[PDB]
Amino acid sequence: PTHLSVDTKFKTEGLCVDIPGIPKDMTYRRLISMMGFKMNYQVNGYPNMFITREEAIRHVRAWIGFDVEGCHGTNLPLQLGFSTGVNLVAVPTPLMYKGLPWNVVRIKIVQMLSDTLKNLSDRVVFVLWAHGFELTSMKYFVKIGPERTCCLCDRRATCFSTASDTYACWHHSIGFDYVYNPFMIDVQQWGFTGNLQSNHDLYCQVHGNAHVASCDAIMTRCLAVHECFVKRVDWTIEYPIIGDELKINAACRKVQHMVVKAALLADKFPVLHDIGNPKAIKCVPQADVEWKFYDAQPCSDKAYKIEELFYSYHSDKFTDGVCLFWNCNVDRYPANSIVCRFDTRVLSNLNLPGCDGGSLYVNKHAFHTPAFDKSAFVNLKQLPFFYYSDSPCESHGKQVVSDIDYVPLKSATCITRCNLGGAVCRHHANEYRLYLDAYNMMISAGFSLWVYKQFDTYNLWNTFT
Ligand SMILES: CCn1cc(NC(=O)C2CCCC2)cn1
Ligand SMILES: [Zn+2]
Ligand SMILES: [Zn+2]
Ligand SMILES: [Zn+2]
Repeated sequence: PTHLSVDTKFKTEGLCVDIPGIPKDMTYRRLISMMGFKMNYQVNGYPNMFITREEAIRHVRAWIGFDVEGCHGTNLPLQLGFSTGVNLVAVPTPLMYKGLPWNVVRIKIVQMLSDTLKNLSDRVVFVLWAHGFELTSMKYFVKIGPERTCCLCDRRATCFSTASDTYACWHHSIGFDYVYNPFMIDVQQWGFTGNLQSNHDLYCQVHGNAHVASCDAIMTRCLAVHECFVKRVDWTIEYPIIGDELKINAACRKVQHMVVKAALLADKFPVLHDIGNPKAIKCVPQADVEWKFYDAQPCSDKAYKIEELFYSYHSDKFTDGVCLFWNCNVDRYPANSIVCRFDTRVLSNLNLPGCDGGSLYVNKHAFHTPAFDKSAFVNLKQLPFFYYSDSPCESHGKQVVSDIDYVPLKSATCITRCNLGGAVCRHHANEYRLYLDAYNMMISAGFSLWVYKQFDTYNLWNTFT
């Protein structure tokens, strides 16, 4: 049980308005044949065009919502809509394109998918709310066959060119005209009552129905993300490394230790309330403080209400000491907090569009995160950049930068004994620059840092006496 059997039943009720008379009894094997595709009894890595919900969740980075609306069907123009916001009009002869024949429409489809997916996935998963026209339009831009590799690299082939008779991945498909061996899933097969808009609108108010195919494509992908990542969560599923995952995660650990150690040194809190990951470890193990942990899994639907996390009778006095919320999304942070909150609006290859303003952050695991809301931080301020270190001023080993290329560091934010004494040493200059790179990496990945209003790095200078 790995792939979806072609002999699995496909429910056809959603298809009968576009395809009247369609048999109630239908398999994927018969549906694919009706779509104009021939599988030829082939055991070459592509057993079915359709995939299971479990296979779709493993390939969420490949998801592209797709919808087709009749403009007027061999005689009528079709409006092809994608969750990228693109609408194309194919004549049989929010970006809205005018009617053009299939031979040019298919070139645009290949360019659009390749640019969207080349840094995300090795494939495309068309996410549908199948009513008929989208399935019967596939033969005009899709070719299938055995699994193949790119003509310029080792990656699996996703495109085909009729001009050259060659195959390419998303990175090398310029000038290609056919989508090759795409995958697809029909959300209607999951058991829903009522139409797409009524189901989507139960969980999301950010995607309206501007009555175009791309709006339906967007809503379909949104509903699928809600079902697979919001109401249902699976953190066991691992996702491949596609970018700066490791550097970002290492930076996150460095920044957390730096900020918490400095808050404890500057304000000397007798107790720290660490709220979040039930598997968390003390980020500052040498700190004198009474460290208390509170279990809260990452919220994927709405941000936690602070009244439910803190109230209903723990140290009980969360007002004593400091509260640490490291990626623990709450509606309104208490004034005595240290906070790391992912900004869902960030544009990156790790952050995928999500449900109801939320985003799907995929870094080793998939985490649907509720919409970023500035009002959650009303009791705090933005945490400014600083580097603090009490370690001895001593270089050690071969230096990365040569003596002639090295410039001594000058910075008001290098909080060290050497900078207090008027001249930053080589070791602290190296560590400052490495820390600044890690910090910038974390910020640019979408993380935002917030702190209690009394936080002042001026209080760190007296820890050198
Ligand atoms: C032009 C100024 N300047 C930057 C550095 N950079 C470095 O030493 C980094 C930090 C340790 C690894 C390499 C030296 N000098
Ligand atoms: Zn390639
Ligand atoms: Zn939505
Ligand atoms: Zn130093």
